[PDB]
Amino acid sequence: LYPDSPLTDQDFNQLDQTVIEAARRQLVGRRFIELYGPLGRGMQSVFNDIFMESHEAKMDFQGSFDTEVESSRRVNYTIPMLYKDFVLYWRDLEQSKALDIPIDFSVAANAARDVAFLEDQMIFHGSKEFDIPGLMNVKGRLTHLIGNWYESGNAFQDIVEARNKLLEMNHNGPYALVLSPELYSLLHRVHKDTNVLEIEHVRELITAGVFQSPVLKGKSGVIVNTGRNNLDLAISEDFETAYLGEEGMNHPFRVYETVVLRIKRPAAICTLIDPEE
Amino acid sequence: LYPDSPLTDQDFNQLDQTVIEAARRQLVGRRFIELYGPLGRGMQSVFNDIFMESHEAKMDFQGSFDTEVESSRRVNYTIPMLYKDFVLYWRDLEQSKALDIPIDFSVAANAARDVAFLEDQMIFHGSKEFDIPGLMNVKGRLTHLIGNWYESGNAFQDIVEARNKLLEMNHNGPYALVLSPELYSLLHRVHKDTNVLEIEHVRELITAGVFQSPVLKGKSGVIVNTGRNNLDLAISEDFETAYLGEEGMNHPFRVYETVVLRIKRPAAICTLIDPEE
Amino acid sequence: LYPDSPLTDQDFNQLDQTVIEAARRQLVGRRFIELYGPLGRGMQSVFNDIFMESHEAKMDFQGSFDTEVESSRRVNYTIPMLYKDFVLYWRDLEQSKALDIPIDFSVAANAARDVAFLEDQMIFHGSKEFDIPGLMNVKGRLTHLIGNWYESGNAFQDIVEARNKLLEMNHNGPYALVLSPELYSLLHRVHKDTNVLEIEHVRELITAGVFQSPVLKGKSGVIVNTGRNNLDLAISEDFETAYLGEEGMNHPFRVYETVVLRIKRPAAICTLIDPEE
Amino acid sequence: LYPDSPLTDQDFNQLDQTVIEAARRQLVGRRFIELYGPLGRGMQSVFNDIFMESHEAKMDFQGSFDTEVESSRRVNYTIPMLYKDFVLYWRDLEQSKALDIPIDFSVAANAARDVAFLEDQMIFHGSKEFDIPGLMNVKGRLTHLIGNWYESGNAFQDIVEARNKLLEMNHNGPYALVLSPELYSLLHRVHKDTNVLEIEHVRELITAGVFQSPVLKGKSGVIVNTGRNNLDLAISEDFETAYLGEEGMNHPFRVYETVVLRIKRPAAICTLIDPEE
Amino acid sequence: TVGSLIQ
Amino acid sequence: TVGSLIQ
Amino acid sequence: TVGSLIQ
Repeated sequence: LYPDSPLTDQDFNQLDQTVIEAARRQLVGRRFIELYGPLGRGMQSVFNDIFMESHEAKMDFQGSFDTEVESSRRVNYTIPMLYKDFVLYWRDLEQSKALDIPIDFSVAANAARDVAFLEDQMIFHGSKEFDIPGLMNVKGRLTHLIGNWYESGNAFQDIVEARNKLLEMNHNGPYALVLSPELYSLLHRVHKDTNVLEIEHVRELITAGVFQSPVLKGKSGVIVNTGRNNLDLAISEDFETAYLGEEGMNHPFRVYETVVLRIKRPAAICTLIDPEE
Repeated sequence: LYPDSPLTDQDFNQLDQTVIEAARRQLVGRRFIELYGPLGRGMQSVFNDIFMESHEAKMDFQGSFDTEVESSRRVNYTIPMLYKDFVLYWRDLEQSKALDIPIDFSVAANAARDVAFLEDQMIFHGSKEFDIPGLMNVKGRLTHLIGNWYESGNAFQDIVEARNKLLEMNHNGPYALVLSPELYSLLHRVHKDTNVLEIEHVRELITAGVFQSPVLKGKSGVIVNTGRNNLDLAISEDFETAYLGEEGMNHPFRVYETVVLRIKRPAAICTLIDPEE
Repeated sequence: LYPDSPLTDQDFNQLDQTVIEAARRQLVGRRFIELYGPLGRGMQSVFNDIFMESHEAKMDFQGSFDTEVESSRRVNYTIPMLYKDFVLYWRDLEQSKALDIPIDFSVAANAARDVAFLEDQMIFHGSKEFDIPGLMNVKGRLTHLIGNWYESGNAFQDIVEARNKLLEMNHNGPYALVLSPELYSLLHRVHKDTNVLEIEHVRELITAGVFQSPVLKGKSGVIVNTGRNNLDLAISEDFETAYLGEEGMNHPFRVYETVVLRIKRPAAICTLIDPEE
Repeated sequence: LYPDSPLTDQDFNQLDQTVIEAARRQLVGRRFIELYGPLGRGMQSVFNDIFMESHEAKMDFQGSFDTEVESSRRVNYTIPMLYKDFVLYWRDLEQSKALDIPIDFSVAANAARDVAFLEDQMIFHGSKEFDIPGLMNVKGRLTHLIGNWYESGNAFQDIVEARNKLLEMNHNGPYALVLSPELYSLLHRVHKDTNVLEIEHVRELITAGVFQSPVLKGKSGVIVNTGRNNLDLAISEDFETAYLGEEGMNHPFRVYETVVLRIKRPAAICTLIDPEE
Repeated sequence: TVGSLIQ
Repeated sequence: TVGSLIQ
Repeated sequence: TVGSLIQ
């Protein structure tokens, strides 16, 4: 807020346009996941209905008197916080205050870069303390084994199995696909006497993107069906910055963000488990 | 008045008279427990920071510029529903309106007595649907055996040691004793060598009601001290009756109230167990 | 407020005093059964819904899609008339008028005794020509047999086992006990090693009164819980008198009353039959 | 009234009432010990003077010339501050005004529980850092054994012997008693063959509130006689709630109290000591 | 119009 | 909104 | 201006 913090109301936005523009280069979490609304500050806990069952529509001339619905199985979660703090400098802020040059916030781009990687640590593995399930740790999640992802044309064969393993559970739509950086540095390469790039044969089946996230540190990946009706993450407070105090003679700040992802139908995620052990 | 209301307004308050008068003569849980503020519709979760220890320090001179706080143990609860429904017939309403007698509500009192017993069964035992800990299953609750609560005057003598174990944990003040109906008859005999009734020896020793609740087993009882910041009853909605849509030609109804007990400090309870099985 | 009579209206309401003043002294049926308001003259039939099944509430979540109610099994009743007539002589009414002595109505107070004891049989054993069931003749009435009521202390033991058959079918709260004059004399013994009277040792567990009525037989007894939803005494007229004319030369009268006993939930009654066989 | 705060003036007064409601319910030192005037913050050291069995009087007829006063032996004590700090969180405080619920304050009563308990640990056992003596550490205090008053009638017989040992040094007046809780529960049996509890025969022999405290660990108890010319504690500043800025988007606080205890005549204390050997 | 109720 | 509020 | 004085 403004307890006469040493930044005016006009150059406070240049601290926010540095955070909000250096974050979105690094974030592959919310590039295929629909956002929930800004829940505000009256909310610390959200619910989600784990359905795990399906039905189908009807077709007749007049309506029916009865009403058909599903089961919910409500589970309650809490909303964790994610912070990382930086610090400016008197005799460096006072130079730009007295010389009227734009004050730099190049430390703030390094701070907001780490809390974006800490979001993708949470959104792909789940925080263990608040027991919220990750995208690879949920139960009933359609496993699939791979083999020798190196040879000529053994990838598009090994990825059409995981689609048809997921298609018999009646989940057909725009699939997304995240890969470990070992796989993405092994999918398109140069070969022996085959010269196929092996990605344009995969980009047409997928049609929501083949990304590359360094959080999957081994060599694995997931195939997920997108959509708000399947999984979405809940924001209570977006990328905001605040002012702590004046310890010593410098000025610290803190970036923070409160995000929990809730899955609704866990039978629309297929994880390439990679038998390598 | 919001609904289409087959009852008029002047006798709809007779339903709110009967549903709260027949509930007052059966509710022993909140007769000694402090009651939280009505949170309204906009809150459907609650937390409590469970304190269990002492952490005494800081007996020195001026200054000591630091900060040292205590341990939290935070958990969140979900407020349950606690509903029960009943039904009123037409051709019995029009009969009571034709020859102009006041309508009966001898089925609404059976609905009010039913919810006010499950609300009392929840507080004294807890629910495994939401892991709400009861008043006898809470963790670290200072149990105490009994040893022949029948004869010769070792009934009043057994309360004083149970009062003593709260006193060693820096807990005193107005105690409150709730024990089973089969043991409440055992505090009716004369005390030996003084020819006074034993329940007069213990009403000076507890300083609140020695109540009697029918939702209990045989040899069992609980002694606790009252007040806020020890244990209280988080309420969200009192006994309001809702008019369901008059289906067919009759008029059904439903009474409901949503409440949850939260225990702040579990060391201030003591449980008479008598394990003789 | 009376058209014609051989009495002053200031004198006539002295007769309505002594016909109800010597009536509430005798009555024991209306002592624990909250009856009704009046019903007017134009109601010769009443309906009662024998439920015969009851169960608890539910506490799950935001609601359900049905109204789980009990059965009804509607039965029609008719309203009898209980009466007794007395005669008030000329030449004593004339003799009390000449020399100004206040007239005694001590035939009428004797008359309202017999209409309040004939009323007391249909509320216990029930009628036959209108087949209204009594309080010891209904179906599904939770019978219980005992014996040897007076040896040391097993009188108090014999009813805690009786309320346990009544507590496990979800009926609790305020109870009431009616004992025959043979059993009530045995309950005034002194208790062994409690050293208080055995009747006072049981009047804190039944908590709304033990009673003694001569309408019962020898070894018998009934424990039932009070309130509405279980018992009802639907009424149409209270103890009113009526002139009958100047037949012969004297003046007769008639007192009358119109009651029924409708039992709603018959599972909440018990019966201490106490045989030796 | 405040310099500045993150709370409301109507609300900061409610914090000051939670900290002094939960103080009067806890401490036992200021219940039988007369108070000194509030010295403010101008005082930082107090002066007391031991006396130890002072002089006699004169019985002359016309007077005398020289003035004969006794000894003083002035020792200079220093005033410490006793404190314990607690925090009101950033998230939970800010949420309670987003949906209009009055703030919890159960942390503050748990902080006043500490600093009032440590205030009893200073007066009953003394602080080594500042070298001020307690009520069981003072030099010359008339020790007396207890001889295991456990089950017989020597409970009343032993503390009348302590009152005799202190009465032969010309110390009359209203004595007071403070006991261990192991002994205080032991004092609630019936007196032998005289139909009264021990605790009612004792309270007429002491007549200024036989108390208890858990700061006495083993089997022990002291007996003093009150009086401002004999024993008092010097207050300088009572329980005030300080405010310490904010570090990490949180609001800490601190409750504190400055007090010493100065004994004047050490021959007014008598100490029951329990040699179990 | 109620005439005689005891309780 | 209250309406039972038992002591 | 004393805080808490008990008898």
